[PDB]
This record gives sequence, structure tokens and C-alpha cells, in this order.
Amino acid sequence: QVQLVESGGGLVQAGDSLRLSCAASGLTLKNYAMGWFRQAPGKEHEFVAVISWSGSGTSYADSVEGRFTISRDNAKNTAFLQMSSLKPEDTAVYYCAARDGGYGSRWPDEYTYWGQGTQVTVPPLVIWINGDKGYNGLAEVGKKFEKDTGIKVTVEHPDKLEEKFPQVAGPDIIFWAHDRFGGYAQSGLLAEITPDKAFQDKLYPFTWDAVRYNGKLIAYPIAVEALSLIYNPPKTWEALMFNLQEPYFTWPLIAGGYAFTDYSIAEAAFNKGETAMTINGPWAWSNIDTSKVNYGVTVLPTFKGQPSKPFVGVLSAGINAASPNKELAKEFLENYLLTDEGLEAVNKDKPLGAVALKSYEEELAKDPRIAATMENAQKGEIMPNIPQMSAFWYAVRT
Amino acid sequence: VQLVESGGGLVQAGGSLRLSCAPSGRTSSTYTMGWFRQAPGKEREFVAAISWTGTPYYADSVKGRFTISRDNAKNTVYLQMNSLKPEDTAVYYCAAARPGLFIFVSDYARTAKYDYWGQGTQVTVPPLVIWINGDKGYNGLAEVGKKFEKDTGIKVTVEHPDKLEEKFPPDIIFWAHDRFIAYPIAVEGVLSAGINAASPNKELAKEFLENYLLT
Amino acid sequence: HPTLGVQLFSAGIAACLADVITFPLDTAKVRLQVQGECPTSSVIRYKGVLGTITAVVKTEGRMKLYSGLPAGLQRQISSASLRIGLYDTVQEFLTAGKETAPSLGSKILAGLTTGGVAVFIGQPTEVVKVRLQAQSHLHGIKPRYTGTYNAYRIIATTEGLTGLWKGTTPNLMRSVIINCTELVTYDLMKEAFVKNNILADDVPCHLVSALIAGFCATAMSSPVDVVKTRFINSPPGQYKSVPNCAMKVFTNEGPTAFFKGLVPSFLRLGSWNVIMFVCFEQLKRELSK
Ligand SMILES: Nc1nc2c(ncn2[C@@H]2O[C@H](COP(=O)(O)OP(=O)(O)OP(=O)(O)O)[C@@H](O)[C@H]2O)c(=O)[nH]1
Ligand SMILES: OC[C@H]1O[C@H](O[C@H]2[C@H](O)[C@@H](O)[C@@H](O)O[C@@H]2CO)[C@H](O)[C@@H](O)[C@@H]1O
Repeated sequence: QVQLVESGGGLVQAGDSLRLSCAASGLTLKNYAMGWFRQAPGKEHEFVAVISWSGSGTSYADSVEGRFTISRDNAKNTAFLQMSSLKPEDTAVYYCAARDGGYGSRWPDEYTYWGQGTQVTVPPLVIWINGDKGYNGLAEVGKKFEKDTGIKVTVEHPDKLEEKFPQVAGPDIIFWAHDRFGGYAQSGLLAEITPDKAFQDKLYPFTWDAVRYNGKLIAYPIAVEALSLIYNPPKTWEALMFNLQEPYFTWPLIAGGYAFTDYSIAEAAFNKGETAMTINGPWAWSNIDTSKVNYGVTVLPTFKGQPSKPFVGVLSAGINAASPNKELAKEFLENYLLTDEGLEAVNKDKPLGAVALKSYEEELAKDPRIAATMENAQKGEIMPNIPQMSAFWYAVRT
Repeated sequence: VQLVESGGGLVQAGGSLRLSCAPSGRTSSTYTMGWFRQAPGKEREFVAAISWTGTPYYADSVKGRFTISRDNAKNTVYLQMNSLKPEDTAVYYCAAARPGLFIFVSDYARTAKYDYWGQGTQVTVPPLVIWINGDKGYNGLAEVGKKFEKDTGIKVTVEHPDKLEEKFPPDIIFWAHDRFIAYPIAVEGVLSAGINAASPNKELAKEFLENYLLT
Repeated sequence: HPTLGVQLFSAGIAACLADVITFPLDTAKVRLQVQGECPTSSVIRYKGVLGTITAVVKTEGRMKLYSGLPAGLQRQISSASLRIGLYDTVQEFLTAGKETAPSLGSKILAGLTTGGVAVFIGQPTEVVKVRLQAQSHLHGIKPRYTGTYNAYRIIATTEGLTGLWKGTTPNLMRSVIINCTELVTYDLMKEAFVKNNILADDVPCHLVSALIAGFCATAMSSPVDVVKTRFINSPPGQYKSVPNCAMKVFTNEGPTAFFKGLVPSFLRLGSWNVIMFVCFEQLKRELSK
């Protein structure tokens, strides 16, 4: 009744360590030679490591030289493998094999017994971003990150991610406005964020404070967005086409109150020049650039002598709590995206608005459109992040 | 091994001597051999040595005159002397050693390696001695002998033995013609020098008497 | 004067004992010579005589050092004995009953003839010995042999009776070169040493000259030995001919690779010759009476 059992496998991020233990029952391990063989899906067996009868001489494969360490214990008749500095090419199922002849080491089909095997995986980065934004730039930045470090980056844009994320958790980094993030952190799905003091000096202080929660930080702010009118345009509300189903596009007209047609149809109508003035954020500007029609930005018109106050959002990215790639996500966010090159690459596809990065903010402030957007934003108020906004945006919807 | 020499005797100066040394049995072909001489009242010294292969080795003070050879058929070592002098008068031994002991050319000089030593033979080369009575000029004869020794290399001494008339019956006997086959030197009587037949170096005595004596 | 049979039997026994004594040196030399036949990792697993031996015993077992011993024993029985008996007999024939002193040419010719006869008959043992010594489970081509007799059966059934004699010409060249170099170098060194009387004309000078001649002969014959080892241990259909192998070795690695495992080969040569000579002489003297 010869039995071999393997343990220690699972999910591990890149640049980590793992302990694989092979235990033998029913035979005396004094005169057997232990070895480890990995198999990837769609490939045959490959050599990994092997040890002699008394731990005197051990051998390793050419591709795992200096990273893997093999050892054995005859008193507890077990074998151990230390895996260090893991790579995405190590995702495979591992088997522990015993050679009867003793003092032996060879290729497969020369051994006498085999084990069940354990799965070891190195998950890649998965980023969820709303389809409105320029996900192609994010994919390009992820490709650059993969070239620099060797870890793949995937970008997905599921429909209505703001409802799929709480149920699924799951993605590693989630991009959205800062109103849902307060509720997400209150429910516990998010993770605390600790950036360096030098890093916190790169962006504005109120931008950082907008994603704060009881003295902690739950997301890196990325950009500031606010609505604007696109078209002698009228100065007072008292022709035009805009999305009406979403309350976010109709709130500015409603607000002495306070809190505490479809988008595609309107975009198509304005792209052909059928309508004159449309109220929309910066992200749509590129589409107008593709329409080959002259257009200009303008502050929203006043109603009854009271200027409109559109809500101002802080597009920010948060790290999932259960994601096993916290260090990789932190490095990618703080070193690659929050830089002039990556932010410029993203903004080349679809403008974000006012980048919180001071170096890029100074350069982008020269565009009159950004100044007009900021002027419109100042007349508004930053929307709160209390956990009661999950239903409020629904309540105004109905 | 019962190694025995042969060829002893007393000879005159300038002669050639043939010395043989042979062992018992037929073990001479598998041995190295050497000749060592001991002067009267002196320790042993290196003379010559021939190895089993057949390459001779000579000493610093003996090169150019000796000639050593070996005979496997005769199974003996033969040494030939050339231009022998009284300075080479000594007792000669032949020694045999097993091959393989020596590693250096100078190592033949060591006497510890050799183990089998023979009886040896005494070779003597008496020098010419001239007897002059007390009534003659012994100082002049001494000076002439010193000059002859410097010119050639043969020891010559002039003694003063009293009552030479009856004691004699040396090499050159100096006396009046009354007692006497001699060469006159001075006239008194006739003080002449005769060459005795007992002296071995008759030719050397004649050369001394003719070349430098009567001059 | 011992008879022919006594000489042959003594030579065979002495050769067998000498081969048994100093096999690991040959194993190390074979391992070092085939290190870079095919591209591999930049890390070299074998370096140094003692290092190679200890790595082999520590990784592949203690019995891997003496793999293919029966092939070596059969080679010594069938090849060495005839060589070193018929050498003396043919040398006496050439000398014609001690009519004249043995000249250098006569000894060279007799040695060349006996070496050629020994190499031509007794090649399969060498082929199987090289195949067994060069194989390893951990790295390289899959081991295909499970002993010595199984190698004979496999080569006979799969390849035939004409593939066993592969690479006889490199062996002939190696034997001729080693013999001629040994004789000439020893004679010249002894003559010079005796003429300049630096050392005494005894057995130390002869031994030193013999060692120098052996080292020079090993140094000269090492490249052909490397080529022979790389050609004999090669799957059929890979190497076209010996010059092709030589060109490939020169281009891939360089001239320095032509001198591999020189120290183990020289050590084996010296030890085997000394032990064989001593044992042969002692046994012949004991059995003659
Ligand atoms: N003196 C001398 N040694 C020889 C001769 N031929 C071979 N040898 C040496 O004898 C030893 C044993 O030779 P063999 O029994 O033929 O075995 P081998 O596998 O050919 O030997 P290696 O080439 O050393 O691996 C080795 O040191 C050879 O180099 C020869 O003609 N003369
Ligand atoms: O439609 C309700 C929705 O409005 C806002 O979502 C915005 C988002 O902030 C913008 O970045 C962009 O994606 O347009 C969205 C509307 O389609 C609120 O942020 C959100 O809380 C609210 O549910």
C-alpha cells in the first residue's frame, strides 16, 4: 500500500515563496530517491529537482537553477521543496516521484511510484474600468508594465460594474468615482492604502482628502471630472439634447435643494450636427473630435438667477481586499500610472479632466477647456462619500 | 663476494700499470665498480668508477691519465695508468655496489654507498736518490735536485751517510775513481758519479746526470 | 628463457590486474572528454580530476566509476597479452638471434606491427567500454544500455556485426603516434642526460627520462584521443566522418578543447605501465622455475 501525498500548493503572487511537502507512507524512504516533476496544461512532464538517497548530492533543472531548494528528512520520511522568486511561467501541477533503485536520478518513466500532485498558480493583474474611459491607454500601460516586469495585465470593462463588483467580491484594481468607495470601505470590501509622505506631496491635499474615511485612505485619486456645456450660446436656461435616464445628467438643473432619450442616442444626434448644445463630461470630447465638427466648451447656463451646481467627481482606483496581488497593484499604481508618461498615454485616447498630478496639472492648465471645466466645477459642490449613497442615487432614479 | 685485486708491484716513474680486479662467481655483469686509493698515512680518496651501463667517471685530480674498463666475458675491471709518478704511490682498493643507489654524478665520491671492499694492492714509485759524502758540496747537489724536481716532478734528495765506502756495498753513487762504469764530474783523484744497477729509474738518473749535472 | 605460453599467460594476468587497479582515472577522462559534445547550459558540472571523481560518486553512485569493467577485462585478455608477448617475439625475430644490438628502427617497427595487430583485433570491447563509460542518466542522451553483454546484444541486433568496429582508424593513429613518440623521446632524453652528466647513469635517470617521454607522448596523442572518444560515442546518422567531427569540434569550441583530460590520461598511462611491468616481470620470474 504505497501512498504519496503532496501539500503546500495554492495561489501565490509573483516574487513570493512556497513550501511543497511530499509525504510517503507504506515504504521505507532509506533506500529511495526522491524527485519532483512539474506539468503544465498542454505539455509533457518536465524535470524540476532530484535528491540522492542520503541528501548528499542534489540536482536541479536548467531553468530553476538557484531559485529552488530541495531537501529531505529520513527520520520523518518526507521531502521538501522551497520555491523562491516565482515567475508567471511556473503555473503548473507538481508530482512527487520515488525511484526504487536508490541513489538515482533520471527522466520520467524511469521511476516506480507517483503522487496525486498539487496545483500552483501565479495570477495576473486584472483591472476593471468603465467603458466610457480610455481603456486602450490603460491596456498599453499594462503592456509596458509586462515588458518591464514580466507580469501580464488584463483590462476588462463589464457592463454596470458598480453592481457586479460587490457581488463578485473579483478584480484586483477597481476604477470609479469616489461616491461608491465610502460605502465599499464601510462594507469592508476595500483595503487601506498607505502611500509615502513624498508621494502624498505630488497631488493636491483636498484631492487626497476626498477619498478619506475616518482618518484613513482607501483609494488613490486619479483625476477630477465635472460636467460642461458643449456647443452665441444661450446664457440662461429660460435645440438641446442630452441623456435623461441617469439622474447625474439632470441634477444640475434641480440644484435651492441639496442632498445632505439615452446617452447613445444623444451622442449620435450631436455627432451628426442635428442638435446644437449638449451637456457632457470631458470624456466625450474625443468623440466630438472624431465628428469633424467645430465645438466649444462653456459653463452651464443659470436658472432663475442661480448658477447651476453640477456634481464634481474624483475618478479614483481602489485595491481589492481579497486580491492576492496587493504589492503588485500598489507598485503598478504608484510607479506606472501616476506618472507623466502613463497619464499622457491614457489622456491621448480620452481626456480625464484635471489630472491630480501637479507636473501634468500645470501643463494641462494651459488648455482653455480645462479652465472652463474647472470654473464649472467650482460653482458646484463635491459630492459626499457617506454609505447612504447606495440607495439615494437609486431613489432619485425612481 | 670474495672480490680480489691483482697487479701489485713497484715500478719506475713514467710507466704504465695494468690493475685487474675480479669477484668470485659470475655477478660482475650486474654490479657497479670503483677504484679508491689511500696514500701512506692518509684516508681514502676517489679515483675512478664505472657503472653497470658502461659510462666511466673520473676524479678531478686523475682526469686524462687513467683509463678504466670492464669485461663481462672476463667479468673484471681493468685500470690502466699513464704517466705514473711517485705522487700516485698508494694502496688501491676496488669496491662493488648494487645498481640503482647513485643519483648524482658527484654521488660516486661518497664511500658509504660501496659495501664490498677487496684486499687491495700497494703500488709504489720510488724516486731517484743520490748519496754524497760529507767531503763534497751537498748544498749544490740539493739545489740541482730541487731544479730537477721543478723541471720534471720527481723527488730528489741528497743524504749524508758517513762511512760510505763499506755501507753502500741509492741511485747515483758519488765517490772517487779508486773504489770503482761512471761519469766523471770533478777531478781531485777523480770524483765521479756511478749509476747503480739496483736503482729502478736508471733512465731518469742518466737524464739528470747528463742534462743538468755536468753544467 | 620462458616459453611462449608462459609469457602470454603472465602478460594477460598482469594486464588484467593493472586494468582493475586504475579504472576510475579512465572513467574520469572519458567523462571530461565528452563534456561539450552538444550545446548545454553555461554551467559546467565537471572540473578537476578529484572534483569529477567526487561528483560522480556523490551523484550517480559508487558503482558508476567502475562501469564497463568486463569489457576492459576482455580487452586486456584478448589485446594487451598478444601485444606484449608477440612484441618480444617479433623483436627477437627482427634482431635475428642477438646478431646485432637492437636499433631504434627495429624496436619501432616491431612495436608498430604488434600495436596494429592488437588494435585491429579487440575493437568491440573498446567501443562498448566507451559507450558504457560516457552514458549518464541525469544529463545527455537517454541511457540505452543496461550492462556490458546487453550492449553487445543491442549493437548486434540493431546495428549488426559491422557497426561494432566503428572508429578503428583513430585507434591505429593513436597507437602509432604514442609508440613512436615514447621511443624517440625516451632515447633522446636519456642520451642528453647522460652526455651532459647532470644525473648519474643509474635507474633514477632512466625513470625520469621515461616519465618525461610518457608525458610528451600523452600530450601529443591527446587530440586524437579526444576525436576518437567523441566519434565512437555518437548515435548513428549524426556524424558523417571523423574529419567532420574534427571540424565541428574546432569551430564550436576551439583549439583548446582539443586538449581535455590530459592529467587523468597521463596518470592512467603511467600507473598502468608501471604496475603492468612490475607484475609481469615478477610473475614471469616466479613461473619460469
Ligand atoms: N607504452 C604504451 N602504452 C600504450 C600503448 N597503447 C596503449 N597504451 C596505454 O595503455 C593503457 C591502456 O590501454 P588499453 O588497455 O588499450 O585501453 P584504452 O581504453 O585504449 O586506454 P586509454 O586510451 O588510456 O583510455 C593506456 O594508458 C594507453 O594509453 C602503446 O603502444 N605503448
Ligand atoms: O447614473 C447614476 C450614477 O451617476 C454617477 O456615475 C457617473 C460617474 O460618476 C461618471 O464617472 C461616469 O461614469 O458617468 C456615470 C453616470 O453614468 C455617480 O457617480 C453614481 O454614484 C451614480 O450611481
